Amino acid sequence: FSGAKIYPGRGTLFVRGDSKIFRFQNSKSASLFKQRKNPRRIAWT
Amino acid sequence: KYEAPRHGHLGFLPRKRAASIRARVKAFPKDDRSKPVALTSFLGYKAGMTTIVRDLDRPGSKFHKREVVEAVTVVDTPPVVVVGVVGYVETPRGLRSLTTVWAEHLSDEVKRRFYKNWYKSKKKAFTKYSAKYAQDGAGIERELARIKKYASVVRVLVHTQIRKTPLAQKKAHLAEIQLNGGSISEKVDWAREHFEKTVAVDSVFEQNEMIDAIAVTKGHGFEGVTHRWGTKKLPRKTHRGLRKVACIGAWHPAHVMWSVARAGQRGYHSRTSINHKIYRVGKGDDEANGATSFDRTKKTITPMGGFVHYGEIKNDFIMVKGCIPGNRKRIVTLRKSLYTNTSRKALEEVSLKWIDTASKFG
Amino acid sequence: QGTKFRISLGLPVGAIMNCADNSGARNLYIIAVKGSGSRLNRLPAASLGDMVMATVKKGKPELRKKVMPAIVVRQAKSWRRRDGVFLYFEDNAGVIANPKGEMKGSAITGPVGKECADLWPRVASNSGVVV
RNA sequence: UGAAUAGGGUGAAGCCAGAGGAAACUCUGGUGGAGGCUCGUAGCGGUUUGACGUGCAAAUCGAUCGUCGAAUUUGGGUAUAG
RNA sequence: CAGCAGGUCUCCAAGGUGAACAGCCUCUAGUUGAUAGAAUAAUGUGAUAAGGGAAGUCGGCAAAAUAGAUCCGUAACUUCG
RNA sequence: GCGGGAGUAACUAUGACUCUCUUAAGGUAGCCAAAUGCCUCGUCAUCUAAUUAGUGACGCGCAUGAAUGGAUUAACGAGAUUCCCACUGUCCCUAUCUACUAUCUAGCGAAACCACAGCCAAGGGAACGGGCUUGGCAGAAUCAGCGGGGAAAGAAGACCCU
RNA sequence: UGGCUUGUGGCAGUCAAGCGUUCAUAGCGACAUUGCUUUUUGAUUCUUCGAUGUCGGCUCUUCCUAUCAUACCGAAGCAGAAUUCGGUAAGCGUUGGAUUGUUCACCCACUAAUAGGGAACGUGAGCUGGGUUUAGACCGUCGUGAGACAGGUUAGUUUUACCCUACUGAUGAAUGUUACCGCAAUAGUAAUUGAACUUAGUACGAGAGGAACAGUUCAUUCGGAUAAUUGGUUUUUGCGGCUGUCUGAUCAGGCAUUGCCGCGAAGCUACAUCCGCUGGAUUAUGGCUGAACGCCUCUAAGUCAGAAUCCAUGCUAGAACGCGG
Repeated sequence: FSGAKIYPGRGTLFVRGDSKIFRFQNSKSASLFKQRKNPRRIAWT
Repeated sequence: KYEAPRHGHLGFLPRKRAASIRARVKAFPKDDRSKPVALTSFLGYKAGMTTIVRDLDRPGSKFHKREVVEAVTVVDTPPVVVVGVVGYVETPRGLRSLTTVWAEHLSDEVKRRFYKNWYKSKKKAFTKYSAKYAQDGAGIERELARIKKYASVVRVLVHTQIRKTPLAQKKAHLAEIQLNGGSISEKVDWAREHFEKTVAVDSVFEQNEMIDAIAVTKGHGFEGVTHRWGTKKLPRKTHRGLRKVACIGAWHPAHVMWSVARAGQRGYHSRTSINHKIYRVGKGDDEANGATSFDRTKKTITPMGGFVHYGEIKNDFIMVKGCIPGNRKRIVTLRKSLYTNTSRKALEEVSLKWIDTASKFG
Repeated sequence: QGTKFRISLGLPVGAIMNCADNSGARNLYIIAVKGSGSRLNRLPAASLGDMVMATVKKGKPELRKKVMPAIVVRQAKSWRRRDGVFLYFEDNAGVIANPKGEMKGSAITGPVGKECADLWPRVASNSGVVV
């Protein structure tokens, strides 16, 4: 989920749709893709 | 008297517990008939892994010299201390010595160990830690030991130095270790300069050989037939026979042999894994890890934090691409490889491109 | 041929999978694989960039029925690339092909893989969105 | 011959009103009565599955399933014996 | 027969939440049985999960989809109940 | 209770109709390959990666037929098949965590229950021997495990005849 | 049921006249038989009633090769290559679905391709109980009938703790003692195939076609190793929502309805990660010098080249193997 820093040779990409490129970053942030927690409340993301 | 196919490895019989915490190996890897003096094995502690982002060894690949993600056990190798270089020769009976050549000063963790002070077990007699034994007269007669003609492989009884690795105990871990070299004469001559106190790590392990990964594995449970061998379940999965099995014997004859699919100890021997190819040797601090993702868990080399259940590494390590038995805390014994398969990729160092560092957790 | 990848399990016999090219069935099928070998209970797992065989279970009679073997395009399983970049898609979908690997329709729609087009240069001709 | 079914949904037949129809059909509301109408508890029946069988009852126990104003269930007294 | 996981007529009817007498939960009011501690294998007894979607087994057995209130919209044909 | 043999229409191919024998005298309306069919993967269409079910007929009825009845024909079910939509730990594919016990301990205290004995390969043989012939092999103090034999827990076998 | 024979018969040697272009044996084979053998398919009451419980499949415990495929060789009435046939030799690999209770019967999609025989077919105190020994009821067919049938249909008991042994793990004790570990006189073990880069557009040919042989890499699959860039679980410790009641009330806090229900990381693991072929002894076969035997030729003197398996390397271990200071 979160707006962290992806490495050149690390980082899982989900392309669900017409190649809608998402990615995980943090472990805690991958979790907020089940629950759908929006970046309104959670500020650091 | 039928057969069903070989689910699981047969010849780990008997499945005996490896009582001693360090692994043993009777059939040692035979001489480096190239390097004039070496050891056969060494010493390590199992710590944790990193993802080495490097490039391939095999140079003709379809995706040659791309980015390659790889496993690596970064095991800590403090050098071992000699008590005495035992001069095993022959007699007309067998493999019998004549004298050892002692070291003068041992380590500190020789205090508590040299004994067998444990309950329901034998002692030793009062062969405690060293006074000042045979080394002065003994050092010259190991030259005369090869003049016998009745002469064998000369070896050396060693002990560890512990706290240096983050484990805090000061009762040393013992083993004898064989000296290798050019000939029988050379593994005596150059080993006279080894018994001084401590040996070298780099004598046995040259960078980019292979290293066979023997150690002591975990004892899983009293594992039944499903996990220990490799039987299924029945898809009806009712009554008595869920995680059971069928045949153990046979009608004609009633007496079978040691193949049978029963329950008992899994893992936990001094089990040998084959030619894990040595990546690099790094002395101090070089590589790091700690990346905030799920991959595999709970062994992190210098992140923000440390390793869990080990302590943070500030020593001298050897990097084996692959693995080595045990889990956290467990002390391992890295044996070298006698049959080195691929050509030695030494001289220059192997690539480290970049590696992550953050938390491992959230 | 080597995929150079990680080819994962979990595409057994059956396969309700969508029509990846513009032939346009509904439910396809996957029968025997290319180079089979399993056990009873144990289902033959297909993969992506392959050339597994196929009929078509349900749909409409211009695209339904009677074999022409396929090649699967997408799976939602995450697979380890050697260069450390994982990629899972969306929907399962097979291109109904011909027995040495080329599409029956005019082009593939939806995402496709890199390595699927590395294997077959014939399927690489009229690809979809290369991810 | 004595005792027991709370709760909750519909409603022909009879009878009246209102718009509409040559007249009858149609068509809008109220009043009202006969249910194996009908529904959920009491009373009451037994489809599937697991554990028991040297154990709690000489066919047992757990999870699971049916009916109920009708050909309704049940107690007591009394009579019928190869 | 039993100091046995049992048979056994039959009386009375508070608060707030949910039709009632489901459930929910406290009163008036009552009580944990004729042996016990610590670790908590294999194996028999409970739940979770990637990807697939029936492909498995005598056996959709097992297990999944869905659910209320209120409004819209809806199929053959009758012994016309 | 409700028939046989023989002859017969352009042309492949068939018997309307006719004769003859036999008996008390030889069947209508309507339907068919059955809870009944030897013959039969019969014969044809559609479906199916193969598909004999689904569903379309063929005629080649071993042996259909009106009152302990054919036939019209709506409602109802812990009763019986298939196609079709979404889908499913049953399986692929197994892993992980949890409740309770096993391990281990105290107390009091069962159960039907009593062959000298307890290796295997070859050989003879009351006929498939750890037990008998030769040869190879086989030590004891002890506990946790697991379903192959001996053939357990048991009743004078279920077949089978008096 | 076991024994016996091989009846009923299978296979081969093979009498070898025929017939295939000529032409006993490329091939096809009248007419049949001899030895072997125990498979089609049964002759026999020899040996058995204080049990002699069935079929197809799941799961796990062997040995042989009457040989499908992998190593090694030779020949044709075979142009390379497609096609056709025979010998050395048992270490390993030997698919997925549909018709049908069902292997048989019978069809399809691939794939490098999908063998033969025995062993109480491991085989109901591991497992299903569809196939498989009684008891509701009906039809056809037969008999005066109660009812029957070498014909079909509908429902209809898998109990429990292994005495001794096989047997898989863990401890305790024997030539002073002995923490600690190396010999290898010995015991257990591991195993396979395809595609692609590329060889090569070369050999050879009418035309379609396209061989010897290298270097290089990797994908199915198995075991052991497996805890980082993957995928998930994590009742431990934190985070979201709903109902009732108590603690005097409000309030602040609790029990309780599975972890109430809604969402992560300790601790573990795969749907996953890493790794894997030395010397010695010899066979078919071909030669080498030279016989038996004036010539000749692999053997009698003499002397060499030579196969997955064989056999050892690689790892575990009561001198009879954990050595022994």
